[PDB]
Amino acid sequence: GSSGSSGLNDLKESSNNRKARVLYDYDAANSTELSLLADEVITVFSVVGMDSDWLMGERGNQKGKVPITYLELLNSGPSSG
Repeated sequence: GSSGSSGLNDLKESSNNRKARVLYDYDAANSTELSLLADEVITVFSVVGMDSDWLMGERGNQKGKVPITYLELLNSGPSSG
């Protein structure tokens, strides 16, 4: 249980997070942590207080701490066309 909670009725997709590809399938030990798979890119973002070796990953309508050592921040810009 406790897999989400509805608040208000508003549609606004305004967020600026980072994206990285997983190098190996990780297994979260606790709730705070999230499970990661191999060859999968998720939304990573740093949160106040959080650690440097851990980012905020969002997968399966869930959020937790993800090990940067397992994530490879894909540093690549778009292709102006």
